[PDB]
Amino acid sequence: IGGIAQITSSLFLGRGSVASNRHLLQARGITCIVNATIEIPNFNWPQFEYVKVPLADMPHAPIGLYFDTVADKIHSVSRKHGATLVHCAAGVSRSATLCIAYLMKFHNVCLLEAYNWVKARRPVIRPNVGFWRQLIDYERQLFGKSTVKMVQTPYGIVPDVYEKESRH
Amino acid sequence: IGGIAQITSSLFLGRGSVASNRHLLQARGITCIVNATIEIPNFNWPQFEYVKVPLADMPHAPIGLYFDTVADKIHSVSRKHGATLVHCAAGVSRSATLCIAYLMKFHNVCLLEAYNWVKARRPVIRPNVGFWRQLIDYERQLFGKSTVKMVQTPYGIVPDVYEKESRH
Amino acid sequence: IGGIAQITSSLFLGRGSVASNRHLLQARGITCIVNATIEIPNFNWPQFEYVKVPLADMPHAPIGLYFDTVADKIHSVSRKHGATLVHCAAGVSRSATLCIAYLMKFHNVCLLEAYNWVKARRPVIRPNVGFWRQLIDYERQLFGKSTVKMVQTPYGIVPDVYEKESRH
Amino acid sequence: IGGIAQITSSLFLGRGSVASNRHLLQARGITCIVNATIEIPNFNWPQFEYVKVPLADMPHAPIGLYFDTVADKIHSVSRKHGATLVHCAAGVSRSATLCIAYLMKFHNVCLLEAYNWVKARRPVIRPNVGFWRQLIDYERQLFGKSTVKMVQTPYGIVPDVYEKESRH
Amino acid sequence: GGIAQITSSLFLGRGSVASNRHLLQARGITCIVNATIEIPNFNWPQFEYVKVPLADMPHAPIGLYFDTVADKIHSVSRKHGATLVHCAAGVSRSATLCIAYLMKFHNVCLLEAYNWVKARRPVIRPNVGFWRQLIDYERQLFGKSTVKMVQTPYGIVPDVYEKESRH
Amino acid sequence: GGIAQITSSLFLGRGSVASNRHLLQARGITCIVNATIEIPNFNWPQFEYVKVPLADMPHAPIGLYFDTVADKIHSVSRKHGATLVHCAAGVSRSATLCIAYLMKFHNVCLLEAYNWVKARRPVIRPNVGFWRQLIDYERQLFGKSTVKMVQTPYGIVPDVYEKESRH
Amino acid sequence: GGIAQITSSLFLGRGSVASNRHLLQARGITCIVNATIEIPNFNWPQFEYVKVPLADMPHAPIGLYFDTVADKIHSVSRKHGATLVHCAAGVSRSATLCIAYLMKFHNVCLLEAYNWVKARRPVIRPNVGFWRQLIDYERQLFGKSTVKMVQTPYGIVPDVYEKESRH
Amino acid sequence: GGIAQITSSLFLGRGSVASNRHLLQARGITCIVNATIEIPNFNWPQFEYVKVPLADMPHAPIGLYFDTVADKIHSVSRKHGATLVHCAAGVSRSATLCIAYLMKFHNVCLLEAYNWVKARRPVIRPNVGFWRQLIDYERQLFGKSTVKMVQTPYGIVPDVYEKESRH
Repeated sequence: IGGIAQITSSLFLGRGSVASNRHLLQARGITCIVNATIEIPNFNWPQFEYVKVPLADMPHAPIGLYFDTVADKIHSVSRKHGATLVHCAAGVSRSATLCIAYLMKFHNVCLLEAYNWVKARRPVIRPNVGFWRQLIDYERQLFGKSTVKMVQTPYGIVPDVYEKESRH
Repeated sequence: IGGIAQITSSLFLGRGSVASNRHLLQARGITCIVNATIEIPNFNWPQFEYVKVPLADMPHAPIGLYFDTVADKIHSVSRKHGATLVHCAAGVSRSATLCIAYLMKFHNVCLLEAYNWVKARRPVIRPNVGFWRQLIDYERQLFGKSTVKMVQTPYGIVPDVYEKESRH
Repeated sequence: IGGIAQITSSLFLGRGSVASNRHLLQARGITCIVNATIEIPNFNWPQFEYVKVPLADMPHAPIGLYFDTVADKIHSVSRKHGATLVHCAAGVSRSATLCIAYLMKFHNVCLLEAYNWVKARRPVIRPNVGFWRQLIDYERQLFGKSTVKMVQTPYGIVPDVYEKESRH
Repeated sequence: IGGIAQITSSLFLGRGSVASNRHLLQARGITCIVNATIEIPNFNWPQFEYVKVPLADMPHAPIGLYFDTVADKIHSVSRKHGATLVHCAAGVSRSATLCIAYLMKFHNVCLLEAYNWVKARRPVIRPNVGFWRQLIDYERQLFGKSTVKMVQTPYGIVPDVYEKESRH
Repeated sequence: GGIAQITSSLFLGRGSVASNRHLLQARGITCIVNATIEIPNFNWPQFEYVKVPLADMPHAPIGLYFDTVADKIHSVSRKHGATLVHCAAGVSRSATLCIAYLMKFHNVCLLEAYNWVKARRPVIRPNVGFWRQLIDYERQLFGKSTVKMVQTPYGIVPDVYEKESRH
Repeated sequence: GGIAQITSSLFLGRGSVASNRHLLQARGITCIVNATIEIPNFNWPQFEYVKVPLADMPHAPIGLYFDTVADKIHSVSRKHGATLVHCAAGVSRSATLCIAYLMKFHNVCLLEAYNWVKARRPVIRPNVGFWRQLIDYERQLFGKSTVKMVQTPYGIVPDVYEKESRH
Repeated sequence: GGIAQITSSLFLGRGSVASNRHLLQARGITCIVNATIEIPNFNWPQFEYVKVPLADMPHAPIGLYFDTVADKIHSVSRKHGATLVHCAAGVSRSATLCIAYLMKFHNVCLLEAYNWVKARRPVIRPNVGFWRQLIDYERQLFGKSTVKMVQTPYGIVPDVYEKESRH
Repeated sequence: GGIAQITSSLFLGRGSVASNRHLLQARGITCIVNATIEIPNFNWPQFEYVKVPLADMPHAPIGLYFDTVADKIHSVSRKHGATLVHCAAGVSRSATLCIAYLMKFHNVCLLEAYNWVKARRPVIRPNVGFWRQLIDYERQLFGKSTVKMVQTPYGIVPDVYEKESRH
């Protein structure tokens, strides 16, 4: 289905549009919805637990303050044998960033691998550059070293992966 | 009901969506609607008095310029035995900020208590960081001291309450 | 009608919503529509001439580059015995700014008077602070002196009129 | 039709609204859709190939990182005897910028000519000032010299073409 | 010159006068506040030195010394001594600390305190960041401000600088 | 060197020449404008001193002194004296005030006033913020500008600096 | 003064003491780290010189020298020599490098390392950018921070400066 | 020291060596490029002086002098003379102009030109803004860059500074 992708057995990433499709989420065994937007209200179906993370998709939004709490929630739900959908509006930046943070913390994968993991399943992902700065700091906190660097290009400072992609 | 919360006997906070539900507001004895958005037009039901506060939810929006005027209006309406709904779009930042300012001015509660008060009723509230700077200044004007400080984290400068929340 | 206000015999200001109401505009003798938004497409009724001014409502949007061209168009239409609607999204910032510039250029009124003129008819107007900087420069170009100053408040730098309003 | 313009035999520029009109695009022989927005989901008709370029219309969005890849795709499609629609939301900034970059790279035209080319067909185009900085750099990379300069006006720094337009 | 008396127990000066023990002893100075990072205390035994190691820059957080320096000048005054607050030019860093002192211990508003120091030492010109910090300190002490930052074509400045430019 | 004549009653210089009374008296100088925070007035009795305590920085609001300094140079000229406007390097602060004077009292546009001072003292190079302020002052005086700020790969500069880089 | 001992093999100082070979030889100094762009190494044969050509500015990337300078002080110590780290004022640049050294080689947290150097040389006052860089280096070494940057009315500063302002 | 030879006709130095005519004449120097605002040309008759009145600051538009200074060094070389490019510290301003010269007239990329000057004068350290400008100039000359600006915990720097911090 358009607008949703499976990342792990207990974690899905999506656009806000899929978040109100009760049947689609039940079909995936989704029990918990993390709404990583300020601007989309929770639909509030009784079937799901809802967690609101009220951030804008902006480089200075302090999304990192939710890295541990959302990652811990995804883990808690999984250990209780449920599954989580982390959604934003576009399924591009806010939700992807939180999924990448979760993969690093609970799947022992570096930031480059965590990006490639999510990107393999949802190729449209594109965390904003501030979110990248925050992910890089979090990676350094977890592993004591970084696998993505911010680099200056003629078009702005971006993670090196974006520069590499621009050259095919 | 989703999208509205009672803060005091004469003050409610909400999303813009509830603002056009005449029956819902009448059921709460609401007589005055403060529309704290630029982008949502007043529905203009004859039953309510309307006050437009045309701000964007942005850290440099000078929301503080409305602290006294909106707080005074809420107080005026209450003393005339009515009730006010302060709404924005998401019910997260603009409206919450104005309600917090009102609680400090007319309920003699410090900024930390005023935040906790609104947060107990509407847990999704999350004033943006600029709004926090402005609330902290207003608190200092009212009480000559502050109960929330802006602190630098790896994810940006935020009020200390957000940093504390990030550690559970 | 909600969302439209008459400023002069040949100039109206509005929200984008009124711009597609053919009957409402015909009732006012409107012959020309200035769409001061990037994000709203022209409805394109055959009855009106359309002018697109594709700006965002942001303090660094260079709205001043349209001061002379839009003001000249309003004047041209008026001298051809028609009338212009200048609309944006909210009828608060972009359209009001262009109307204020027109009043200064073709009605020989200073910036404070031009603001008060539009504000008397549409009290919700609130040009953003960058638009204010640009209006102040344009006023200085026209009259060699200014009647509004940008002042620093605890809540940001704003035109003095906003600070004055905050104290009732 | 409103919201779409032909730039070359194999390249069209549009608003997102036209992008879901299967019949309109088939009528133009469009085989590939480049969706240059984060916020509009691909409609996904089977008849078209879709390419998502998930950028916001903001001066610091690093749109330049897509100059070669989108321009190469337009060229690839054309050489395979198809045609591409590059769309954004408003058909003003993101899509126009990518079309201008393509014209420089594959039609051997300088930046001023490439702008005038697109502007002749879709007069509402108005790339944001950051996009202009990026186009100017790309022009310099391609030709070793520039035909548009950023200039400071009372209303902000803008490409010289915008200043020239403001004086009629 | 390079030295001006501000109160009976407070002098403001340039760095040049700070090491001149005869000049300082003739005014009953017992305490030297060196509001510079770049000038070393001479450390004559007869004076106590307090170093305030700040640059003359708008973001130097000089307001963090308003209470500590004001309190020291006051303490020294009460002990029947006198303080010299000096910087390099006697224009900005030292002037700002003296202004803060006058507000805290002489119960005058910011406008009056600035006018007082300016009358005593006409070259004084706190930098615009120091003015922002003085304005906030005034609001803390009195609950209102008597100088506002205003935008001119040449930058945001305290309104007193705008007024001075037209006279 | 370190001193250049700009008009019959106006000289521009480096700080080094400011204290040389023989040099100044030989040119009939009666007024010294010290456009520095960091150099103290020497205060010879025979000259009147005006201090303009600004740093050579783009955000220093030097434009607040355009009228006051221009008016003083004019007043001194009308009294048959002459003024020296000096800074430290004789490059930026003093050059900017002289340019402003020429526009106000010699009825020349900014381009002409810059070319005039540059011809007299080829090292002059107002900082880019001072240029922004000069441009605004020109627009105030004449209602149009003759120098524009332009973006180059090396920063935003007055177009005269861009032109100079290609010749 | 202008020189303070930090450990048995590490001294911190002002530029003034750097060229005084008798003073340095009396402390067994064999290595001079000149943490300034603006002071030239004197180059007496008997000392090895390392230049760290940074300004005392918040965006100077002094953290790029934390490991290299810390490692050199350690190497010199292990060879039974001693190092002088000097800047101009002995306040910010040199203090910051010494603090970084103490964290890396003396296994103390940032708060303790700052308190240590401050106890030895009370005038020390790293600039706020250097503090940001020290905080990040602390987090790299220990996985937690013991000093936080906090907003005050006078600017964002390390919490230790806020605490000092109230005592 | 304070002087280093870069090519047969180009020397780089500190301000201190600029006035030493014997030192300069011994190297066949006929042209002095003074890349400072703050040091006055000594103006010995035997040398031609070119002043480049820039501060050592990241936003100083030094790139506007890349072609003019490179061309002058080349012209002087072709006339069988030699040029000294000096600043104050011989670290940043003069180093940057020399690097630009090597790219334009010695057909080496930015990495090679930096390595060349650094080998000759190990203290060199262009400021980060000068690096941005050098990178753009390299791209203009060659159509590709060999040094990239990269974010470290201590700021955005040329990758060569990041590499140096780990060795």
